[PDB]
Amino acid sequence: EVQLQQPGPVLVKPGASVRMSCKASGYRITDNFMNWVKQSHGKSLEWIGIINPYNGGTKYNQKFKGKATLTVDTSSSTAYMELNSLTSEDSAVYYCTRVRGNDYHGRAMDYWGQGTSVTVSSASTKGPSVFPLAPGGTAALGCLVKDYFPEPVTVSWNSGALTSGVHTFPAVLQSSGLYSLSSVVTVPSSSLGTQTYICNVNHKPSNTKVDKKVEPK
Amino acid sequence: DVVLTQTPLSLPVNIGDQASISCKSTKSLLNRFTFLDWYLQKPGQSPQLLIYLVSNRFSGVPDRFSGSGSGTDFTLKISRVEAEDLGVYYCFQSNYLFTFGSGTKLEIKRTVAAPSVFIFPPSDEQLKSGTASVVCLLNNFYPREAKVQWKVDNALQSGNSQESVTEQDSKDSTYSLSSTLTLSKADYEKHKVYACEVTQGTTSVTKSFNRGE
Amino acid sequence: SFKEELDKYF
Repeated sequence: EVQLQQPGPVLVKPGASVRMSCKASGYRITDNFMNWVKQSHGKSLEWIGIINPYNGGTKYNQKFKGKATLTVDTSSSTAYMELNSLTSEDSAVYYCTRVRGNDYHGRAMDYWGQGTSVTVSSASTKGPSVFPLAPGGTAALGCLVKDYFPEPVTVSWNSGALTSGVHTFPAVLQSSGLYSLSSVVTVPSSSLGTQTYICNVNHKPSNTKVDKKVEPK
Repeated sequence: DVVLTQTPLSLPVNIGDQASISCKSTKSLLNRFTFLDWYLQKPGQSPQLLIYLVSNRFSGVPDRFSGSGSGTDFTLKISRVEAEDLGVYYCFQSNYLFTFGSGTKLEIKRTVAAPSVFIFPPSDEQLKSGTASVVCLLNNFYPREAKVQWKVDNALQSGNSQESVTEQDSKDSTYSLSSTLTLSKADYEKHKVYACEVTQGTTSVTKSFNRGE
Repeated sequence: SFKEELDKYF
């Protein structure tokens, strides 16, 4: 099957440059055009540019000429975007997409990568502190994940065996400039004494994983 | 740049009802072939293609989704809306400099559901670190509008709490919300009763705990 | 026009 494989989230310094990649699998990269798209705060979508991987020829949204440069390495079936002169306005999710082609295909974007979430910041990485949120037949428990940087942390419960009733909240940026979030799950009150509940917290920017058994107090 | 003005930008619909989004363009998208597409982004996923060439359904897309229009006026219709159809819908043109519409947030309107409310004291682990976070959880409620207030020994707090809210649940169409009160350990041990008050409509629910008990 | 530039480009 066709797949567009983009790296996970990256932290880069203001004023630096960053080159992000998109590896095409399941088709020949030169058979299709590629669009890059910027999404700010999960909301606004914005076309950056298009590249022909067989020619190398490019076309750019005016606002991004001089800012973004599209290139391809056909021998490794990988497309690249480099952003220069980075500022906090460049913190966004960058999508690489496959374009079906002209006319009958509609120039539509039929396959999308999962996106590279770029955080532009001068702040250092910091792993999270994880604290238990300890517990009509429905109990709530959870994990408070505090004082980490950059985003994201992901949270699972019982190594992914527990999914129903889980709510992992969007992080909030604290006045310290560090992020905090909580993940909670609702379970039968009567399960507290017999079932074990472990929150699995992964912070890849710091190469830290925390497993925390949440026990009744 | 050509502007794609979508209306409405916020679109509450009952399940089973018809949803219609208008996309109006400042310039005709006819190429001779009209390059107007519709994309959907569900919470936490990448955008995905729904309709290309104004009216052609992309592979694997149900026939409840339909596109129509010509020149500068275009419509996306969902005949019978399902819970899992929530997300942001975008029109997108590629006849000129590629542009997107602002996006239309499709929300599922449903019956009012009161939250189940839970309060969590700071953990002993955190207190040994010199800080105390108190967390109030509002689980599976509708509609999303709600006011959460912290009271400490019946004194209303301000400026020391933050909240965050989930996306609408694709199964039950509810929201959940957390509010977190942050104090120093030194301040936390100066008071007894910690309470979060949740008000929706004509009803307030207060959950509380007594410190050291 | 930029429309024609894309037609040629495609």
